Amino acid sequence: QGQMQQSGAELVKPGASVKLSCKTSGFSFSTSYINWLKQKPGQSLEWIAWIYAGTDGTSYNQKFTDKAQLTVDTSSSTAYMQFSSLTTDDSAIYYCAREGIYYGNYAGFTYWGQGTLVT
Amino acid sequence: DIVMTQSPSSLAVTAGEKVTMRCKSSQSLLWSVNQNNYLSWYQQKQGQPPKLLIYGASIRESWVPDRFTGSGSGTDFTLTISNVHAEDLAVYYCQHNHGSFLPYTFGGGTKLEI
Amino acid sequence: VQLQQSGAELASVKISCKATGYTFRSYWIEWLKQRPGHGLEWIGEILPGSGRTNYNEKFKGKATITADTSSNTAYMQLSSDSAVYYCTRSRGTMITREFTYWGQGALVTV
Amino acid sequence: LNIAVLLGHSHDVTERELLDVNVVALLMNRTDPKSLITHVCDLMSGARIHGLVFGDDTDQEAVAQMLDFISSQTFIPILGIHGGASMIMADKDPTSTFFQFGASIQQQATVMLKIMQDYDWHVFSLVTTIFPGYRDFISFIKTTVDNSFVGWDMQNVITLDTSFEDAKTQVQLKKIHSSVILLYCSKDEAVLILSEARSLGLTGYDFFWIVPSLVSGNTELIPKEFPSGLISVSYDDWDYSLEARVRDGLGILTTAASSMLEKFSYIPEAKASCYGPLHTLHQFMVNVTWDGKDLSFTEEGYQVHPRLVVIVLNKDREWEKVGKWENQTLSLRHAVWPRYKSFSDCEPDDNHLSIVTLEEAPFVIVEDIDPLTETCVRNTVPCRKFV
Amino acid sequence: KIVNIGAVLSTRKHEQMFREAVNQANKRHGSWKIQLNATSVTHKPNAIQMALSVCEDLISSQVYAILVSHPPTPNDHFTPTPVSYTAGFYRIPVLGLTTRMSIYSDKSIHLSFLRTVPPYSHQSSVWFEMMRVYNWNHIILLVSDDHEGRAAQKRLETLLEERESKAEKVLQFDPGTKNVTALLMEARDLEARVIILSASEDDAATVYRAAAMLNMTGSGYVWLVGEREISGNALRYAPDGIIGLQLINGKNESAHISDAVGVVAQAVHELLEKENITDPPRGCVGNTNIWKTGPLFKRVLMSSKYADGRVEFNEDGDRKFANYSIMNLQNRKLVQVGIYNGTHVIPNDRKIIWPGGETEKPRGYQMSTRLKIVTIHQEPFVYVKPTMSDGTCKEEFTVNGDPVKKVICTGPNDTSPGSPRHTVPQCCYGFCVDLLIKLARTMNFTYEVHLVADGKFGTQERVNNSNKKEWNGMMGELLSGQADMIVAPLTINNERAQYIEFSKPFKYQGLTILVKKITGINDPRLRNPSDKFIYATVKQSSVDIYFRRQVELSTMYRHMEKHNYESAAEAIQAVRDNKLHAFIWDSAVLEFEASQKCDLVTTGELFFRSGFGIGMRKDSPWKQNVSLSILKSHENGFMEDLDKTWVRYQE
Repeated sequence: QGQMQQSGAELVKPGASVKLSCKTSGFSFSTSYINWLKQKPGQSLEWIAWIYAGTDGTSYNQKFTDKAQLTVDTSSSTAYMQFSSLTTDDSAIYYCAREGIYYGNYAGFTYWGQGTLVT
Repeated sequence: DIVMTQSPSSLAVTAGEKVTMRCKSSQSLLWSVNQNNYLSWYQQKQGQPPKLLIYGASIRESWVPDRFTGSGSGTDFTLTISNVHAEDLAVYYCQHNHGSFLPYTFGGGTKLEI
Repeated sequence: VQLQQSGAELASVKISCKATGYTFRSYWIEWLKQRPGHGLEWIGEILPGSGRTNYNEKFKGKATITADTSSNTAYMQLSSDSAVYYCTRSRGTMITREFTYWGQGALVTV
Repeated sequence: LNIAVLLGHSHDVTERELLDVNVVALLMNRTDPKSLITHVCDLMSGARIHGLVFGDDTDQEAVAQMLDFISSQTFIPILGIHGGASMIMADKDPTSTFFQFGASIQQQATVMLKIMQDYDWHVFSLVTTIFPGYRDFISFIKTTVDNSFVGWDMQNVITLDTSFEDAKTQVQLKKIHSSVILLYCSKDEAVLILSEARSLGLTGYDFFWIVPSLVSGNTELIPKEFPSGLISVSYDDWDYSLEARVRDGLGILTTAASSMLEKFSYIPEAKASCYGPLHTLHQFMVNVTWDGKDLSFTEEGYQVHPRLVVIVLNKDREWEKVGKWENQTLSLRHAVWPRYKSFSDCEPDDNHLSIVTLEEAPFVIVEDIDPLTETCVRNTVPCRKFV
Repeated sequence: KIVNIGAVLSTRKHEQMFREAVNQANKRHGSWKIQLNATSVTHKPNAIQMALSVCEDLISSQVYAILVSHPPTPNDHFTPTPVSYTAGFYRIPVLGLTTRMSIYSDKSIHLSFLRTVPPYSHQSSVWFEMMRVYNWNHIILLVSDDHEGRAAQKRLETLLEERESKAEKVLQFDPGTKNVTALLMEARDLEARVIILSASEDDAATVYRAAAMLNMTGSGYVWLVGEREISGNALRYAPDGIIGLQLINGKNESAHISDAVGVVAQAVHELLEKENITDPPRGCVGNTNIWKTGPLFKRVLMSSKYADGRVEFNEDGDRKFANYSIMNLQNRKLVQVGIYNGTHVIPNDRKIIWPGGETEKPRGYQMSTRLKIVTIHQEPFVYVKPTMSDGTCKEEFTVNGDPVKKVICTGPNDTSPGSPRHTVPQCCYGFCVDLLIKLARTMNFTYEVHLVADGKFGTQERVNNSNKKEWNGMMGELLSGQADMIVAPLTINNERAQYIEFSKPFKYQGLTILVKKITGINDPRLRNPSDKFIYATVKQSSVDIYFRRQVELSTMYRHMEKHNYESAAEAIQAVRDNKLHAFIWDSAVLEFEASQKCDLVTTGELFFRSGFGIGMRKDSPWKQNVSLSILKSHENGFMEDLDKTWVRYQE
């Protein structure tokens, strides 16, 4: 079974940058899609961006297009999200999830990380 | 962003009863070419990552018991539990999965109480 | 060929160096520092024709040199040092790389 | 402008004979890449030199490759004058600004077909090895024949597969029945193939052999298997020394810089240092002529009017220069083709009939050659009269 | 008894795996005294310092092989070129692992370069393989990077040579441009919908934006792009329904380097069994000599065959039997829809959803109906008359009560020296006009009659520039695309059949002489003519070429050259003034002329019995039914009726 492990909790000064890591294993890292979601405590998750590892195709939320950047490392099969210009609004829990696709048809996020809290 | 309307906002029932939770999208999530609804039902419990419950507004996951029943099509959708258990207590969200209707958005959510 | 410059100063500053004796788009322009107590120094050069710029490692990151092809002026900006300044031009025969035409001199002080 | 003239020679070429123009004259012996890089980076700190004229005495062709690469990485034009550095390469790059002298394969092929036409040898074949660049030669020949006034007779093309086993390759070698044969091979394979053909007996006087400048290597290095009378053309003109070549290069550079100054004054620019571009001569010296000599280039970097020379192998086992190349035409010092019956000491060729006739009205009709194509009509025959 | 190996790696985990593989290379090879010494260097932002450092260090270590294995270069140039050139100066083989530029297959520049990944010409080969699946023969080509565009085009030509098919259009330009809408409009008018894309991502996004503005993503459009075309911002502008390909395991550097190192170890052990094993010197200083086993070692590595997948270098030193995947843009989420075997394509169960309608293959080969016909001023077949008042033709009736069906024809007033540019719509009628009307009535299409800018049939003539032979006249216009189908008294010969197509000839006649009131060509006074017997023919007509073909009539070719007339009317008028004495021309035309003018007389000989037919374009569906219609017209009494109209009648 696939596993996605995220980085630990971060205390970042306002206006500074954080770069979160998400190690993936147990599946084809190159031929899947990974999504970063922002979930404030007591709030629903906010989709940030998705990236395809096989083609480096990147697509960000308009609210986070100028705030978040995504990178991957094929050797380590680890996803990366670098959040810059951090503000107190960014005090939330970020999650990385792997898309579930059946018969070539995506059916929803089937795999999840443990979650990371950025203060 | 397609506005996802969930009703009711919360409910409390006794064990063994039947409940119904509705999901309404501002736009038709059905694509005419394939006639499939880009709606997904989820079960989110406290302190855990949300667990994918029903996709396509009608198909249960392998781990989802038959007691869960998702219905509705187009803009209006419904999640129904024929036999409510205490373990089902969670906040359930419906989220659209239509790629042409980016970005992905979530409804207000329904809190289940026992 | 004659040269003219700005006035005295007394943060950041800018000093102009205007050419009125030749075709300003052909020859390089060099900046010199002559702080009293020693001979001189060397800052950088600029070619107005193409805009290629080279700077000295000692003064790198502190002096920015720019030129305007329309008014035939040279601008050197020092950011964030009290010395006499000169803008000069070579004869053009090359190789020797000597300095023949001299400006007036702008005295900056802090 | 600031031009550096570097010569890597074993032949004793000294140095004293070599608005802002300065020239650099040096003599170099070694040809290792680290030395090239070190010298280039040292001189690049020497007063902003924009011009580089280089020649080599060795016959190594990687020197031109490294020169082109460094020119691209420094955006500085470089010339090829002599040796392996002046050898015409395959396909230059627009990013590069390196230029050479001498002709490509297509120009020499056109000259070869002109030579063949001027002797009316209209029956031939085509022999090609696995040497790279053969398919371009094949395509150029196919395109050249179909738009010609001659109507050449071409046998099927002979292509080698490996070092000939003499099992199935000899099957193709036997079917060669023409008198003129075209061969495209490297020097090492030429000895093998020529010994093979001499064993097959296709080394007769009428079995002429034509090869490009590629197979003709060192003038001193002459294999014994080349019959006395091999047809070769190479751009090595021994009447013009390297001094004229570098002088013409200086003229080209000065004219290009002078003409590019008026359109834009700040053209000459070289990079500051090895460690740590809008208007140039890259697309400007296409048209240029100095002292009448049209030294213009092509869009791929080649020359427009090179200096090709026709050479053959005399009985003294020497490459004998015979025919040169004019502006577009072809001159021949020996109008009447020598027989060269003695290629080796085992060749007693003696099959010919000197026939002399007299002008008789219904039997011997003497007519002037057709000026439209400069060829006797097919139902006539060649002749001559000592007038 | 020691082997030195130089490598360029930055990631420390990959270098650790590289050292592990080097150590494990001595496992299955026994306890022989051969040793493998490892040497690695990291990145530097520059490309000259890296080059010199790597060259000097791996020369001093006296290594045998060098590797380049870094995809994520911030520099977009992807240049291992200094390493390759420097290690090729001593003919020491170099191994590439990431770079896929087609320039590196050329071994005239890169003397000692090999790589285990295929350049993009293999993608063109896979595209040609895909062409074998859906029976497609018309394509439109567009390649931007001219460094590899020529190579891609040459590979496509080699692929197409087996079927002997030619692309409808090819294009190359300078990458980074944006105004490419003109070429898109040019391609829109064509019949093929097959679009081949191979360019940079900037160009791909630009052309996707331009095509989306021009609305060329409808039904029937064939889309096919390479791997480089669907990454970065190019994926953002990709129209839905497109087909993409995938390089399997082209980025997992671990197994790639593992296989490369295993191959290197086996090749080194294979070479160790041979004699004359020299070593590279410290060529950094004063060692100007090449490795005398350089080509030997390279050829040993070229014959490297393995089975543990199979790694095999071709004559280009590239890996074959690479596995390719097929991806489809389903609502902008990539879905695997097919795979490519070593030489086969295996589609999966996923549906092939297209930008337009059906999932079945859309026949993106358009059809044609409006035909631009060209014809010439023929005295008994094509008449010329100015319009009555404005674009109108006087409805004259024949003596049989049949109205004369005319057609509005647009042609110049006179020749260029007399009338430079004066074209007015006129009325045309005769024989071929009626034939064309019958053809249009029988079938389903439309047409537009227009004239030819000159009055010459067409000859192949050298243009004064480039020394190249060019055509003119009817063939000059037809090959230029301005015409579609030549309907005229077309003389069938051997030159025309090579360049254009024909149908069954509709005429049967030969050649003769018009005289005024010799016995054919066998007249001795015409064998050696003089200033008295004047025989002439039409300049740049098929008869002049026919007489030039047989050099036995060179003197006749040397006499007619002084009196060639532009049109048959000029010759007839001149001989009516008795300024001419003979006129080699067709039989039917001169017979109708003799019927018109009683003084016109023909000779006896009837030679070169050819026919007149309908000129066409190249192989087109406008051929089979056209020839069938011509035959069906010949079989019944239609030809007799047309002869009653024009041929049979006498004056």
